[PDB]
Amino acid sequence: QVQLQQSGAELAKPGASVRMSCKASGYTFTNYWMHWVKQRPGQGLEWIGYINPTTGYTEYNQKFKDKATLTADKSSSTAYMQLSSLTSEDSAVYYCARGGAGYDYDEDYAMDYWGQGTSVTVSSAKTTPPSVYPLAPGSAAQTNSMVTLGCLVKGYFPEPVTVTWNSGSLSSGVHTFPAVLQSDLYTLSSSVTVPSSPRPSETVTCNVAHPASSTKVDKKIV
Amino acid sequence: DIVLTQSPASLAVSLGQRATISCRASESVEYFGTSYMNWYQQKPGQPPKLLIYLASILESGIPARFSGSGSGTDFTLNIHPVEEEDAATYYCQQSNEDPYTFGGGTKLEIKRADAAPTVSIFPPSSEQLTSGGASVVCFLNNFYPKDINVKWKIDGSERQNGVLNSWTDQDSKDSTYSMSSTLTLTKDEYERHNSYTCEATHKTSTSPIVKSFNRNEC
Amino acid sequence: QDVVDLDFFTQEPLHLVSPSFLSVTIDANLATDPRFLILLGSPKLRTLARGLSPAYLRFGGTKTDFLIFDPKKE
Amino acid sequence: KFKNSTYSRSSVDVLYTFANCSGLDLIFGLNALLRTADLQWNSSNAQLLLDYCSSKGYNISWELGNEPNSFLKKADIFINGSQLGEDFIQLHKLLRKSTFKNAKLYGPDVGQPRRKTAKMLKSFLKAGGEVIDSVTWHHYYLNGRTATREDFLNPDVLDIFISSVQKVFQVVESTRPGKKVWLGETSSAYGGGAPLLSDTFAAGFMWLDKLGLSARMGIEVVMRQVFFGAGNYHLVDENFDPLPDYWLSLLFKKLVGTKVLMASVQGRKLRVYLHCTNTDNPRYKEGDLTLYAINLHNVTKYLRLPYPFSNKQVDKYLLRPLGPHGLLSKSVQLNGLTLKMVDDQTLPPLMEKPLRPGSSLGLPAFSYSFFVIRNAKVAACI
Ligand SMILES: *[C@@H]1O[C@H](CO[C@@H]2O[C@@H](C)[C@@H](O)[C@@H](O)[C@@H]2O)[C@@H](O)[C@H](O)[C@H]1NC(C)=O
Ligand SMILES: *[C@@H]1O[C@H](CO)[C@@H](O)[C@H](O)[C@H]1NC(C)=O
Ligand SMILES: *[C@@H]1O[C@H](CO)[C@@H](O)[C@H](O)[C@H]1NC(C)=O
Ligand SMILES: *[C@@H]1O[C@H](CO)[C@@H](O)[C@H](O)[C@H]1NC(C)=O
Repeated sequence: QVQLQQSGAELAKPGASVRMSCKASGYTFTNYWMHWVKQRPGQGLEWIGYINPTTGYTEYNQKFKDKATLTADKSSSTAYMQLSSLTSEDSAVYYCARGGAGYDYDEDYAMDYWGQGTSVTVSSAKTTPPSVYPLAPGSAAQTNSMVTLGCLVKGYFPEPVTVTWNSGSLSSGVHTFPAVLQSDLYTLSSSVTVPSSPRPSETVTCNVAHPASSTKVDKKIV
Repeated sequence: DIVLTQSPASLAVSLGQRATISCRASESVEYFGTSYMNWYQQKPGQPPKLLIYLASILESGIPARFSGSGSGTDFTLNIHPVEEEDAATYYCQQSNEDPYTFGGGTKLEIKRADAAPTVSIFPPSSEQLTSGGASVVCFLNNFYPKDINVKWKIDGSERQNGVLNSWTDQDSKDSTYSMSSTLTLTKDEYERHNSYTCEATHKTSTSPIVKSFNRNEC
Repeated sequence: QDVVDLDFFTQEPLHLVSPSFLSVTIDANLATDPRFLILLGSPKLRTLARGLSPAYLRFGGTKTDFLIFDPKKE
Repeated sequence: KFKNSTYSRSSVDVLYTFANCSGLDLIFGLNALLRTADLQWNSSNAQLLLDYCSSKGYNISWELGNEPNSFLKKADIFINGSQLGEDFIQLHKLLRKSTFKNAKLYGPDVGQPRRKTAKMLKSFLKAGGEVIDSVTWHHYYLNGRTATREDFLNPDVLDIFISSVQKVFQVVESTRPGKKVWLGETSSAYGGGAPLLSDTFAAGFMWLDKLGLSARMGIEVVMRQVFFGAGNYHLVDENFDPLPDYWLSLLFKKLVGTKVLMASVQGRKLRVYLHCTNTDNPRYKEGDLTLYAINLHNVTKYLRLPYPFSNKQVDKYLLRPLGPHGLLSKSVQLNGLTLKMVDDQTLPPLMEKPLRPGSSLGLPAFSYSFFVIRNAKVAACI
């Protein structure tokens, strides 16, 4: 369907630069204005600039003008944004929107469909794979009437991590907790409620994924 | 650079009742006779999505209950009734000129009935121990309101240094809050003790909810 | 097809444009060229310019608002 | 980016003499970013210039500021339309107290009508509209950096000019109805032009269409950016050699008269304009018509004139690029004859091709032509 897919999360170092992507699909790419919006980590939301892919009309935010370079690419229905002289101020989530039927400025009034956002992280602190630890009693008890088990992910950099419980199974009992920073590393944990009957005769294995280090880890709860 | 100021910054509203968010602006958001205001909805970990454009026009997929009014500089979002999903940060954005500005953001709590925390405590993993580090996890789930206090106890002595906490955003399904308290020790602090207690002080209980384990446990 | 019929309206003039309708500019920034005098002094250029008479010549551009007249400069 | 620069009496004499000697009427843009404490305009540097020009007996018209909608971006200073209007009033007072009290004043030289620009213009005209002789605005179709060949040939691109013009009139008719409206700076692509496009035969579709539309919609004067310069949207290149748009402009001047009429196809990619013929051309007489047409189709099209002009003697003036570079050529042919200045002081004659009376008018793929209808004896033209 109408759909913008942005690049993978980038863990670039200070003073350096990076190119974010935002492929569009489900509509004629060139007939719509693409805006770019910045979200400081849970601190609010702000517009950066829009660009028409046929004409070439760019208008930036005074604040972001010397930092941001919006470029289109007619050939491949793709859009880009370059970010230079990166500081911790630039560590944030960047969304790519849409919504302007036409080619002229006055034809954009609102942003219709949005991207998933790209987390950009700026510290030269190194990249470390997580350690996944299974959480149950020493041996889980069928006594536990709703069996609630956990998965602790400790000592990783950088964000993010993908946590699931039974290969995407076990939806709707999942409490995956916000990672809190430990000076140089991140750490999070999840837990899931299930009946008495599954634990004893059925395995429970939470599926962890850390793309930055390229690690997929399955951990059986015993 | 019309200044967008969003009157309530958070509001708890009761499921079924009407929620009324204000947005104000510097200057005026009206060219010819059309008022260029835009309302979005950032769900917790999700991108905003357009609700209402040009102050009073409901985008597609958007339920008939969200309703924009106002003009000039005074704009008002109105949800009626309030449902569980509606919990989010709501943003009002001006389209009236370049550059576009964005309001601060008004967050919506749902006033669910009080609920008691489903506390749980887990011992350090076999593997973690062998590595030289020990971490005791305590999950307090599905409570409301958001306010809560975890007091870690080690053989009856309160541990205040070495704990890491984390609250989830308001659940969109049951409208509850969850939390995860983790205490971390080196080896030779863990082996030193037997009982580890996770105590949780909530409005629901007269007196704290207590969950515990002894190191002598198989 | 390749067959095209036209309809004309010739009953009254719809607008009356200036004889100088088509006019031209010189970018203000050209005045920062050290050779400004040599360039605009070109007989070749003046022949071409004359071709476009009658017209306005607008001297302007972004540099308009960063140009300062100094009556002591030569 | 830009820092302040000084200019001299000498520079002023160079510019003036170039204009005077070429039979051109000079419009000089004054610096609007010279400001007092109260953010009013410091008229003083202007006063010095005016006195100098007055003392030389120079016949000059005036503007104040360029793209004021951009002052914030360019100089970190914001001047609202109101104040800019007040500043123009102050310039008007100075002009009326000068040796040339009947000098003309134009402004505000705003960019194309986005909402921000259209609010600045409206507020300017309310405040200062009484003292300007014409309203000036600027238009470009594209960004020079990104423009493509297909953009220069796309009727959907050409057509956006229309709504820009309409929007300007909507502002002016709400504030100063009947004030004349001028394109004060205009071309294909902003930021110095699009290379190998703004300087070629292909640039002509945009340029001729603009002229046609402008005249048809009520614009009185159109000022091409630039005549000569660093930008690729120049009519004359760095070696003082004319480019296809120059030749197109020269032909337009020779043939096209001031009274604007209307032509229309019965069917977007075939564009058609009609004026009285320039009667100052000794070859033609009162009552003759000049049609001009643009073919953006990928095949030749054949035009048939309506009664009573079906069987008139017609002179064709068909422009096509000299190969091999097709629409990206910097050389052009008129009726198969390459156009080149005879020498440094001498333009070539522009030679018609008389057609058979009663023949259809051929317009090849991706070309443009003028056609003079002789003995049209149209009453409106006399
Ligand atoms: C020529 O353009 C084609 C599109 O056709 C256009 O519409 C019809 C009605 C005719 O008027 C035709 O002249 C128009 O150009 C393209 O699909 C096609 O690929 C093109 N062919 C060539 C020779 O390039
Ligand atoms: C304008 O400039 C003049 C000369 O540079 C200066 O003396 C004057 O104080 C300025 N105007 C005001 C009122 O600031
Ligand atoms: C315009 O700007 C002046 C100062 O430059 C300020 O005093 C005035 O209030 C402004 N007017 C409006 C309403 O834009
Ligand atoms: C010169 O100025 C006077 C009035 O200021 C005007 O009447 C005359 O026509 C001007 N010359 C030109 C070439 O416009």
